[PDB]
Formats: sequence, C-alpha cells, structure tokens
Amino acid sequence: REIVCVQAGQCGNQIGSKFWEVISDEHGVDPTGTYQGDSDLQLERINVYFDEATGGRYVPRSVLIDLEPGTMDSVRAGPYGQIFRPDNFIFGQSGAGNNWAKGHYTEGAELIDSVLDVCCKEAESCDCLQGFQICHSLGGGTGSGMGTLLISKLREQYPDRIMMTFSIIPSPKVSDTVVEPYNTTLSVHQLVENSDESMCIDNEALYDICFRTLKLTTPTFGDLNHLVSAVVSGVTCCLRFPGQLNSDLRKLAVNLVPFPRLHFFMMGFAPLTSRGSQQYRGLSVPELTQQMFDAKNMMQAADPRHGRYLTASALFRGRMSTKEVDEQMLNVQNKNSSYFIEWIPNNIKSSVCDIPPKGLKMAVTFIGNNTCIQEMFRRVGEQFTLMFRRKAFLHWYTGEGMDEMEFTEAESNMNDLVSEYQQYQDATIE
Amino acid sequence: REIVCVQAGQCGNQIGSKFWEVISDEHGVDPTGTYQGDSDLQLERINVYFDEATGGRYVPRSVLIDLEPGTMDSVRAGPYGQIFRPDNFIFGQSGAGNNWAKGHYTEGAELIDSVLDVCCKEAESCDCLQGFQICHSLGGGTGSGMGTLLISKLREQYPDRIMMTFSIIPSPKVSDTVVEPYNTTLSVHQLVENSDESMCIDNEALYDICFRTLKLTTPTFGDLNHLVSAVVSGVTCCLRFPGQLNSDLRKLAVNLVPFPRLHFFMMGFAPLTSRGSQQYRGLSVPELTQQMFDAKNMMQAADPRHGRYLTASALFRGRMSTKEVDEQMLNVQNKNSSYFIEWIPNNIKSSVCDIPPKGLKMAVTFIGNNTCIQEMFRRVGEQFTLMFRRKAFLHWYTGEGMDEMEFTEAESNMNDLVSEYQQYQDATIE
Amino acid sequence: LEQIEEEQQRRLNLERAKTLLDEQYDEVKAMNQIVDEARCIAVRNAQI
Amino acid sequence: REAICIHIGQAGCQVGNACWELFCLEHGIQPDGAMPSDKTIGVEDDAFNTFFSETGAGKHVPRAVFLDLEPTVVDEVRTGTYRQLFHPEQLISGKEDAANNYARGHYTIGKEIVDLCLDRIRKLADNCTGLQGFLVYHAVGGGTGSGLGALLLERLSVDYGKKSKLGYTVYPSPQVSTAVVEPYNSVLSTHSLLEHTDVAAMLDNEAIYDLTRRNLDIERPTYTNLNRLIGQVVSSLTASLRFDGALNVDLTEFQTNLVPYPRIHFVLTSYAPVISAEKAYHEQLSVSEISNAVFEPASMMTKCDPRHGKYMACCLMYRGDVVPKDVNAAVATIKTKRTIQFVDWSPTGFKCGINYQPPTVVPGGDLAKVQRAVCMIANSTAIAEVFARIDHKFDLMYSKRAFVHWYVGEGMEEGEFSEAREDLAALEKDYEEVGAESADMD
Amino acid sequence: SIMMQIREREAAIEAIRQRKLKELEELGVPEEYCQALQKKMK
Amino acid sequence: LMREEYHPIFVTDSSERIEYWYNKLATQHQRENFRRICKEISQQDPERGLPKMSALYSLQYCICEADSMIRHYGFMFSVLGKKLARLWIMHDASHRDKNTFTELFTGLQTDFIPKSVMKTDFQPPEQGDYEGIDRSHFLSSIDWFNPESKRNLP
Amino acid sequence: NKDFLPPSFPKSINGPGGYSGCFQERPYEFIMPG
Ligand SMILES: Nc1nc2c(ncn2[C@@H]2O[C@H](COP(=O)(O)OP(=O)(O)OP(=O)(O)O)[C@@H](O)[C@H]2O)c(=O)[nH]1
Ligand SMILES: Nc1nc2c(ncn2[C@@H]2O[C@H](COP(=O)(O)OP(=O)(O)O)[C@@H](O)[C@H]2O)c(=O)[nH]1
Ligand SMILES: Nc1nc2c(ncn2[C@@H]2O[C@H](COP(=O)(O)OP(=O)(O)O)[C@@H](O)[C@H]2O)c(=O)[nH]1
Ligand SMILES: [Mg+2]
Repeated sequence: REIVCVQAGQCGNQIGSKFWEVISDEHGVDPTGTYQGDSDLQLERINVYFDEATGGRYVPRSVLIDLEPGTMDSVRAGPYGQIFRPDNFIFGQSGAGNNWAKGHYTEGAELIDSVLDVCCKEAESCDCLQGFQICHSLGGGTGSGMGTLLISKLREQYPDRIMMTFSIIPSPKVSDTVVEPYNTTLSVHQLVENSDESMCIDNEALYDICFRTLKLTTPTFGDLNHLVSAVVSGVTCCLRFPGQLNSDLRKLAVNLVPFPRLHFFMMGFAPLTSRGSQQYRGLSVPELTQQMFDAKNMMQAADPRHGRYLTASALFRGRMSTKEVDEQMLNVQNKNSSYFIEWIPNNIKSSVCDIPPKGLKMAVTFIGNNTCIQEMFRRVGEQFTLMFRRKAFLHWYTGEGMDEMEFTEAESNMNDLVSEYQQYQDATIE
Repeated sequence: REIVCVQAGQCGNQIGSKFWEVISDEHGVDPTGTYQGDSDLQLERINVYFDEATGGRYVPRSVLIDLEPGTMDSVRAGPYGQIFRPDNFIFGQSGAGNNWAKGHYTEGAELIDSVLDVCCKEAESCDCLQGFQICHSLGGGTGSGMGTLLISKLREQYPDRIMMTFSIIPSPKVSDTVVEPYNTTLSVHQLVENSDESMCIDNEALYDICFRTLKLTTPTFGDLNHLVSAVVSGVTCCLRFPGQLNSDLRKLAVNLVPFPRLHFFMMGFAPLTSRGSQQYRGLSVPELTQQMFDAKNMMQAADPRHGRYLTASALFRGRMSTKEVDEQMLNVQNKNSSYFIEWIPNNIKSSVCDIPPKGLKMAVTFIGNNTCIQEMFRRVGEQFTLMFRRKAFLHWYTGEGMDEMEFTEAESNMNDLVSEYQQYQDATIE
Repeated sequence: LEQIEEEQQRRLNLERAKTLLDEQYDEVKAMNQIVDEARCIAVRNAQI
Repeated sequence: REAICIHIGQAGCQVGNACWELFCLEHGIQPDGAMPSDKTIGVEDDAFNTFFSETGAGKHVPRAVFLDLEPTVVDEVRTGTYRQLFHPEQLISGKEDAANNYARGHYTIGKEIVDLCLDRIRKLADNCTGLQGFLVYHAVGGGTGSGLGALLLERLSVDYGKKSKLGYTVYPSPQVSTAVVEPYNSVLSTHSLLEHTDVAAMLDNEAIYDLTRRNLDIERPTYTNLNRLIGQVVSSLTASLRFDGALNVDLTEFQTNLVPYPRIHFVLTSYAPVISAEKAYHEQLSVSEISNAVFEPASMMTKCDPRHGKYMACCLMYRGDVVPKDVNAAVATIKTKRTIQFVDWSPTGFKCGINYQPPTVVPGGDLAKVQRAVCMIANSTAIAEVFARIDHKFDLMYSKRAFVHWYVGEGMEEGEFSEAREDLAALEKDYEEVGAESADMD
Repeated sequence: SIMMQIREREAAIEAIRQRKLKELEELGVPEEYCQALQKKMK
Repeated sequence: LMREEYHPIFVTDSSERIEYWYNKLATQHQRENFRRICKEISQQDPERGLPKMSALYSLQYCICEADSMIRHYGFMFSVLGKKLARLWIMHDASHRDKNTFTELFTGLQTDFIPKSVMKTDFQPPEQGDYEGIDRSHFLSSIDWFNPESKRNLP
Repeated sequence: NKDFLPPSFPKSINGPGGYSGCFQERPYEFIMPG
C-alpha cells in the first residue's frame, strides 16, 4: 500500500527534503541508498515509500517540480540529495512571479504534461496504488497554481484514489507576500472541490510553539521543517507498522469528515518539552493526553476555545495500555462537554501503534476538526473583499488572462463555506 | 489527601521558602530531590504535599506569583529553590505600588488567567483534592489584591472544597506601610465572604515570643518564619501521620466554627523553651498545658483576658496517654470557667498524633476562637474612619477606578462584624 | 561518562546547598559581625 | 454456633484489633492462620468455628469485616502483624471521613460504600449453617459511626429480619468529652438504634479510666488497655458458646430475658476480678467476694450509679472453677441485702451461667491470672439519667441553632432534630411509667 | 544520645572555625589586625 | 575490643552497631563496666548446672529471674550467649552487676526511631508457647457420616 | 463561561476490590422488597 509524494515550490521542496530525511532515517536507509537497518520490522513495509533499484539500492518515490532550479540545486546539494532519481527533477527557465494565473496558465500548461507523464510512469508500476501526498504552500505562486492544477489532473485521472495535501497558510499578523489573499482564496477554492484531505499550518503558531514550549533562543527553518516532518511522518505510521488497532488514510477520512466540504483540520504533536524542564516531569499517557489538548500545543493561530469539536483523532505510537487511553478520552469528553458537539455521541477516535519514533519512548499525533477555522476564512474573505472592490492589483492577473468572474465565484464559495460552518456550529436537535 | 499551596507577594514567598524547607526536612527529601529518609512512615504519605518525579526526584505542589521578580529570584537563589518546578513560577514586570486597586483591577486581570491555568492544572491532577493553603500579608499590595482575587476565582471554581488562608496583619504600634488600613479593610471584606478559615499573626507578638520565651539576642526574619513554618507544618500533621485520634481540616472546621462568619482564629505553639533551660525540666502533659495556655506564648497582641473562648482545639504530637490529655482539658475548663462561653458544655477538642517533630519528645499546637479579636477590627475601623472622611490618600485608588461606595460598604460590613462579635460576647441564656 | 557527570553535578549542588544552609544559624551571624568590624577597622586605617 | 462481627469506624476497628488478638490467643491460631503441628494428634476440635472458618488446607480466616471511611486506620491494619489473618476484601476503606456530621455519614458518603458492605456481609451469611447473631462495635459520638452504623443496621434489619443483633456501644461520657458536636450525633444515633437493635451495651471511657486508676495500678492508661478490657468482656459473654459447662447460655436467651418491653433494651456492664498481679498472689478470690464485687459501683465499666434506680433483671456469668451450689449461696446472700433493690414486679431477678474455661492471660496484659471470674449484665432505671443529661446538653445547643447550618448544608431538614429529641423525651417518659411502683384503684 | 549530639555539634563549630579563619586570611585582612582578631576569637 | 573471637556470641550483622556504640557515645565508666561484664560472661560454663539452695522458693525466684532477663534483653544475643548470660545471672551476678548489665544493654539495644503506637509493644508477634493449652474443655461436634473419625473418639 | 478543564489522572486503588477507579463509579443499587 504505497503513497506517491509530490513536492512543489520553495516551501514544498524544503519541507520535503526534511521529510525524506526523517523517513529514510526511520527505516535505516543510508544516504547512498543502502539498507543498514537492524530489524526485520524496518524491511517488511519499505515498499510503501521506496521503489527498489538494482543490487540492494532503494530510491524514494517522489517527484520534484520548480520553475527556477535554484531550489533544486540547493536540495541536490544537501546531505541526502543524492538519493533522488535524476529523471524526477523537472524545472523550467523562469519563475512564477508569485502570480497564480502565470503559474497555472502560461508556464504551467507548458510544463504540466511532463509532470503527468512522470507521475503516470511511477503510478502504473505499483501493484496497488494508495493515495497521493502533496506538500506546498497556499500563499505562493507556483505552489498554489501548479499544485491545484496537478490535483485537478490527478483527480480526473485517478478519481477512485485518495488525494491528500499538506499546506502552509498565511499568518494573521504579518504577511510574507502582498498578494496573499488572492492566491490563498483561489487555491482554497480549487482544493475544496478537488481535494479529499488538506492539512493547514500557521508559521506563527509554530514560532509560538518553539518560543513558549521549547524556549529555543535562536530557532531556524530546520526546526520548523522538523516539526512538520514529525507530524507528516506520524500520520502514515499505522500504514507501515504493526499495532493493536490498525488505521489507514481512508479510515481517518471516514471517521473525521462528517460532510464533504468540512475537511480542513488542525494538527499537533505532543511530547514537545524543553531539555531543562524534562527532569521535572516523566512521560506517561495521562501527561501526553493532558498536554495534547492544551491550546499552547496546537499548530494553528485559532484557539479551540472559540469553537466546538465535531470529531478528533489520536494516533499513539509506543507500548501502552488501551485502558489508559479509554479513561483519558472519557474524562476529557465528560468534563468539557460543552466544547463538544452534542449530536455526536463520541467525538474521538483512538489508534495504537507499536513502534515509537526513535529516542522517544512514546508519541501521539492529534487531529482535530474544529469550527474555529471559520474565523480564518472570514478574515481572508474580508481582506479579499477590501482588495477586490478597489482593483488593488488585479491588472497583473487579468493581463495573464483570468476572467474577473472567477474571483467572484471563489469569493462566493468562501462565503458559503463560512455560512455552512456557522450553521453547523449553532445547530440543535430540537 | 493532598493540599495545593499558593504563595503570593513578598511575605508569602518568604514564609513559603521556609515552609517547604521544614516540610522537606520532615519527609527526609534531600535538596536535590532524592528521598533519603530512614523510615517507611516518612514515605507512605509523601504524596500529600509532593508530586513524584521519575527516578529520585520529588517536586513540591506549589504556585509562586509576584509582581516584581526580586523575591522570586531570591527564593530561586535559596538553598532549596531548585526543587520548585520552573513552569510554576509566574511573575509580571511591574509592581503593585502598595495600592490595592491597581493590584486588583489593572495587573490582576492581566495576569490572573495564567495563575488559574496552572492552579487548575495542578488541582485536576489530584485523585482527591483537599483544601488549598495560601500564605500572604493583608497589609501589602500583591498579597491583598492578588490573594483576594485568586481566592474569589478558586471559590467560584471549587465551591464544595475547603478554602484555607494564612494571613499577616498590621502591628498595633508601628506600621510598615502608610496605607495599611485601606488594604486591610478591603481584604478582610473580601475574605469574610470568600474564605472558609483565616489565621492572623502580629509581628509584634512574634518579637515578644522571641524576646521573652526564646530570649534571642539578635533575631532575624528567618526565626519568625521558622516559628510560623513549624506551626503550619504542625496543623496538618494528623492528616499525614498515624495516630490514636485522627483529625482533618474539615474536622477542625466543623468543631471550631459555630457560625459561618466567625472563622478567624488565634495561634500559639507550646514547647518553646531555650536549649540551656531544657536540661532543667522534662516534658509532661501538665507542663505543656500550663505553658500552652500562658498568654506569653500566644502569637497575637490581643489578650484572652478581655474576651471569652467560644471554642478551642489542641493537636498533640508524640507518644502520650489520653487520660492526662482529657483530664487536663477538663481541669483547665473547670478552674477558669468564667473565660469559657457557658452555653457550650465543653469548649476544647483534643487530638493525639504519634509522631513528634525530630528532637522534641512532644509538642502541641493550639487553635483558639476568641472574641478579643474584635478589638483589632475596631482599631482598624477607627483608623479607616480617620482617613476616609477627608479622602486622605484616596485619589490613587479612585484613579485606578474604585468608586468610594466600595469603601463605605467595606467599612459598614466590617463594623457589622464587630457588632456581631460584641452581641455574641455578651449574650446570655435568660 | 553520563553517570560520572550526573554524580559530580549532584555532589557540587549538594555541597553548595549545605554550605548555604550553615550560615542560617546564630553563631555565624556574630562571626559575620566580627569579620565586618575587622574589615571596617582595616579600611579605616588605609583611609587615614 | 457461628457469629459474625461487624466493626465500624475508629473505636470499633481498634476494639476489633484487641478482640481478634485475644480470640487468636485463646484458640491457638498462629498469626499466619495455621496451627502448631508438633503436638500429638489426639482428637479434633471445633471451638474456633464460632469465629473462624477453614478453607481446607488448614489455614484459618476470621468471620469479620472492617468498615471505615478514612484509609489510615485500616491501612494500619493492612500493614501490621495480622496482615495474613484477614481476607483483604474484608478490609473496606473509603476516601474521606464523615467529619463529625451524621448527615455526611448517612446521606452523602456512607450511601456510596454501604452496598459493598452489604454484599460482603451477604457473602459471609451464605457460608454459614447455624448463624445465631451479629456482633457490632461502634461509637455513637462520631459522624461515620453514627450515620453508617444506622444505615447498615437498617439494611441488615430488612434483609436478615428476625436474626438477633447485639451491639457494644461507647457513649459520650458525662463530663469527659472529646468533641463539641457529640450531643447531636448521640441523639440522632439513638433515634435509629431504638428501632433496630435487640440489646445495646453501653460503655463510658471515664468509668474504665476510674477502674484502671483505682483497681489496677496504672498511672498513665491509654486506649489499648481499655480496648483489651472490652475484648475480655466480649470473650466472657461469648465463652458460653465455645466451652463445656454446667449451665450453657445461647445468645437468644439474653435477648428474651433482659428486655421486658421492646424499647427497654439498654444494659449496664461490669467485670469483677479487675485486680493487679501483686495483689492477686496475696489473696484468695472465692465466689462470694466476686459476687459481692459485681454489684458495687466501683466495679462498673459505665459511669452510672445503680443506687439511684431499681434493677429489673440481672445476668451473672461465672467462668472457671466454680460450683453451682456456691454461686447459689452467694446470690441468695446478695438477694438478702437492703441496699440492693429490685422492682417489686420482678420476683425472679436472676439468671445464672457456669462455664469451666478460665479467663486467658495476654503476654502484654495488665490483668493478673485468676482461676475464676464473673461478669454481670443488668437492666436498671438509673440509665434514664444519662439520656436526660445528653438531652439537656442538646437543649442548650439547639436553643440558639448553634451548629445547624452544617447539617442543613449537607442535606438534612432541621425538623429531624426536633423529632429525634422528642423521641428521646418519650423514652424518658417510658422510663418514668415503667418504673412506677404498683398502681392504685383511683 | 543528647550528649552525643551536642558533642558532634561542637566539633562542627570547630570545623567552621578553621574554615572561616582561612577564608578571612584569603580576603586580605592585614596581619597584625588578623592576629589580634584570631586571638580574641580563641 | 577483641573483635575476632566474639562473632558467634552475638548475632551475625551487629558488629557495626557494637563498634559504633562503643566508639561514639559510650561513657568511660560505662565502657569500663562493659568490657568487665563482657569478660565475666564470656568465660562461663556452657553446661553449668542449676544452683542449689536450701529454699525452693529462692530457687524458683532465681530461675524465673534469669528466664525473664534473658527473654527480655536477648534482642540481639545468640543462643549460646543467651545460655551463658542466663547462667551468669543465676550464679555469679550480684545486684549491682545485674543493674549495670541492664544499664549497658538498654542503650546498646535501642534505636530511637519513631514508630506507630499500635506497633509499639501493643501488637507484637508472641513467641512459641502454645503448648500446654488445656484442650479438655472445647466442644466437639460428632460426625454421623463417619463412625471411624477422630471426632467420635471419647 | 466555563473554562476548559484538561483531563485528570487515573485514580489509584484504595484496596483489593471496590469501585474507586472503575468505569462505573456507583457500586450498585439496593432493591427494596416489592
Ligand atoms: N475506648 C475507646 N474509645 C475511643 C477510641 N478511639 C476513639 N474513642 C472515642 O470515641 C469517640 C470518638 O469517635 P471516633 O471513633 O473517633 O469517630 P469516628 O468513627 O472516627 O468518626 P469520624 O471522625 O467521622 O471518622 C470519642 O468519645 C473517643 O473518646 C479507642 O480507641 N478506644
Ligand atoms: N515552514 C516553512 N515555510 C516556508 C519555507 N519557505 C517558505 N515558506 C513560506 O511559504 C510562503 C512563501 O511561499 P513560496 O514557497 O515562496 O511560494 P513560491 O514562490 O510559489 O515558491 C511564505 O509564507 C513563507 O514564509 C520553509 O522552509 N518552511
Ligand atoms: N513574617 C514576615 N513578614 C514580612 C516579611 N516581609 C514583609 N513582611 C510584612 O508584610 C507587610 C508588607 O507586605 P509586602 O510583602 O511588602 O506586600 P507586597 O508589596 O504586596 O509584596 C509588612 O507588614 C511587613 O512587616 C517576612 O519576610 N516575614
Ligand atoms: Mg475518624
């Protein structure tokens, strides 16, 4: 049951390099590609992410796309870069210019056929294909435009598989790009129709994680991409190791999404704690459960206290009792019952996996479906309406070729998404 | 049966450091946190005040709050300071200015959520929660304002538990702060509604204890705080060691408080005697009871001879017979019968605990509910009335925002408390 | 080596705490007085 | 043959510890539950069956439950010397005490624990074939002893019905006192105990203190001495089930003989050869001296003077080397005395028992070793003064509603105080009417 | 036992005697004043 | 003192306690009497006979005195040491000798660690003395299903 | 207006048998005859 990864744009390529480092390390694959692991448990699911090249070697099932090779040359120059298949690097000769219409329509249609040809060549070699996994930012140019283009093409060609995305989204306080609202709105419009599951992360929340919880004096992007690679590699852990209660991407989707538009989720990873404090508190399943629901440990700027949980999922890695899990999930549901949607009798799914990440005795990743995500969409829609009424930067996109009705359609779809969240938040049985 | 402690302001944090030294000594915990005791009796109730860290270490269940970090840095610099959990230290960046209204209304609402999150986190971890214990002064700024704010929040959130306070009150002869009457009156007004039991100590009485009984040539605040830490650790001793007649904070309250407003108590501790004299007189129940009731050994400036005892309690530590305790309490009640309220047939409760503090053969702590406390309230009300008619320093408090009607309400409520004490003092069966 | 580092760290911390606690008694306060006097007289001599 | 022991609260568990120490030493069960194996086989024995049951490998386990709301005392029992004797299920402990509140024991906290206790007692009663009563030890002055004792006796009385229930009860002493709220708890306890007990034996600590100062030579007594004396008394009354004798006495004859009217079930207890070891070797201790002793108020274990009332019935238990003719000569001499008075409606005032087993000596004990002893239980109108003084202290407190807010806050209507106090007032009026000599035609 | 305890306490006082005198010499008190001072310490 | 030859008279792991007590808190007169008394019992006859006196009451008094003292202060003595001390108490000990023996060993035995009141000499495990119990008065429930049982034997 | 309360630690055993930390806190319900 094998996943194919696609990494697009600068953010996607950088996070991807750390992801494939973490996964290759966990399975004991040398940066030359030679297997050097120390248990059969590592080998028996290696097929899930790696294809086998001749005499020993393994190659990682990933497609690299970018519009200027600068990033590709940086990842190729990195410590694990050699593992990647040369034919899998696809690049153009001029940048996206941070413009969705340029990235989607002009250089996009020029390059896109070679990406579909490589993805099909890789897909048709699999004996049974599981979903695709894509990492990109939504605020950028080539990330948004070509990511959503590729998603639409893969959903046309493989409508029965799963489509999963990890996506970086604009902070509420400071923009990294001036035209972020347009690119974000158009990309989320494309995703909510096309995607099966989309993950959202705020860089501001990861910064607050580092400063408050880890008390790091001088954090760097390597740390941010390590936190992301940790959660990303955790979601797939039940796919590729034995456990007392197995789980699957499809099993996550069936238990998490009540209605098909409500598929945007918040993420957290629990045993984050500074090296100085660790001497004062031992690790245990109650401690992880208590820390796991603290909003200090959540990777989005919206706080759970402004919404209600429709559903949640916890995936545990490590040797632990089911009894402790059951009483923790009961106690949290009973004591805070007003913050849980009452027409669902039990909102949390649990899963247990035997193999923890190296150097931690146990770990859990938390997935939450909460209505407070509506505040983010209202804020982005407000900023979009402020910009659009005044035609603030529209001539660039119109000069690339976009019809103005697309912007009004995307705005209407965001307003309907906000309305649907608001109606389901205050619904009652009556 | 575990207590959670809160230490607030300079006086509270300073007394707390000595208290946690005394408690760590009593349970044989090294200042590194390693258990080094010499009997199982020490270990079997360590949970009451300590939380357990994994290898050697034990951590003390206390929250530290202050408005300027000078004191907090002093306790961290002290000999036992490392034992405290780092995440449990909460401090702001600017002082109370000795003003109740600023400390209560402006910085109070700014910090208060962070103290309650830690206090709730610590409380909800307990399997069964006993009362809270708080040390603060009433004449100060952060002690009065933040203590009463926190007391009100904990009484809202945990109204069925016990709320216990230890409080320092202004001497009759010399003030340490000019605005003491306002802060004391407003804090006692808050306490009589919110608190369940409050103990009051005069520093002048501790000086007289030291000079007459202990004859110290050059006493220091370490000695006064050691006397206080000795009694504080003594009142709870029957909660946490075996004995012939067990007792409990709730058991104390039910036997001590006749009516719910009458919950302010006097303190004394009996086996105070200099190391040179100790060779000349062996410990026995007549000697302890005679020294125990001598007003020279009582820790407040008000004298019992001007009032009458409603109720009293004595907690004995050591290996001793019940016959002598019972018959001494009968003989003392019979011989001094005019000083005991006559419509109660026996005013004294006794309790006996097997384990004395190390290096003393026996000790007793005395709790007394006596109407002579009314003179203190009358004196404070007099000084308040002198200050309030002319708005002597009132503009600071009004500039923070208080309406003068709060001051007139607090004065009227305290005056009614004085009237109620006076009516019950002179009541008769008829 | 981690065990050795941990043991030596405990030894230094415990010795520091012990020598901090020993000055809380009452002889040491008078002896602080007398060393301050010795200091006060010596600095005074230099001032002249 | 069998009897089941129920121990409630602090006094009842500590008295249970002293009782089971004594009963073990009398039968010979080693604290690990076995018997010595080096003796000759002879013939097998059964006297333990009243208090112990065997599994089949020959380990012994006792027919008792320990009930408390605070952990400390039962955890002390769990970690002590007798750890292996008791079945661990028998040692039942709650989380927090009843804080001297009858309301706390009865309504809020004891209500959670009581059904486990009833299930354990049921499990005991199912493993019997000739159960002939329950023995209960408690104090009525404290909160959990009063509230849970009442609730448990009510439930036992519905489930088991006609089976007899005999209580040993420590009442609040008339001037030694330990807590302020003792009158309220004792009145409210006595209201429940009136309906649901067949005989209640009353003890006061002040009397056992007086007896240990005057008769024994102990300057500084403590609760272990008193609890061991109580254990000796219980052993004397239950010895009639366990050993050979001239006149045996089953527990139902006490209940039929001592109680004339269904409310009149409170009895006085006394013990004769309370004597120190140094005096005991200078003196013979014949029947007539100890028979004369049990009627002197210096011998009593409850602080009441029987000269201020009239006896209704007396039960005298003799154990050891005694001959029936000598007991008869002694009782006839007692009957002749003029300062000893019986109600004129009770002509046959005495019940006698004679048992061959002498009282046991405990290694740490303070009683001397003696060849014979006598124990007395008697019903007398003087007991009415104890209730009247408790009720007076209640009236003193209740006139100003001195503490009522605790009880009202923990769930009880104020009206319940007045009902119980009026029921005890009716008990004094019952004791006035039953005690009036003869009658008149007009 | 009490006598044993007080003897050990006196020994500890002698130890801190030596340590404090050495520390005082380390600070740099002048020699004549240090000698007179240690003479009046006994 | 003579450490090598005194292992079996005392219990196995009490040498450090004896050394600590002798070196640290033993008084000068106390240690003089301690080594004197240790010497005077250490030379006793392992199989000395009972004392002979013209009064049986005095003989019973001496025997019961020796038995009580040995059963009392033999917390850390060995069986040979207990026998030798018993023989010395009955035969050679005087009044002051017995007083000094008690004075030494009451401080030698004790530890001064607080312990709960019930465990403090209220509920100790009694020694082996269950022999001699009068078993002729307990009831016997005869069995009708087995005529050859030990129960039916008179 | 009720603040979020994170979950609690599992309750320890008070003794062998009993309903201190089980799923069902209430032991049982006594049934009066009838
Ligand atoms: N004879 C005897 N009396 C005792 C003993 N312990 C307590 N008492 C008496 O019983 C009364 C106190 O009752 P307690 O047993 O302490 O009350 P409780 O059952 O513990 O109820 P709570 O306090 O709620 O736990 C007082 O009159 C005490 O003198 C004891 O060990 N022996
Ligand atoms: N977490 C993370 N965010 C990144 C990284 N690189 C860029 N970003 C963010 O992604 C956004 C910029 O998008 P970008 O990748 O430059 O879009 P592109 O020009 O189309 O490739 C900004 O919000 C950046 O903060 C990275 O390595 N890690
Ligand atoms: N017992 C004791 N009292 C103190 C100590 N420090 C200050 N006080 C008293 O507390 C009052 C001053 O309150 P303070 O702690 O300064 O209030 P704050 O400014 O809010 O922290 C005065 O009555 C002081 O005498 C101490 O270390 N021990
Ligand atoms: Mg109790």
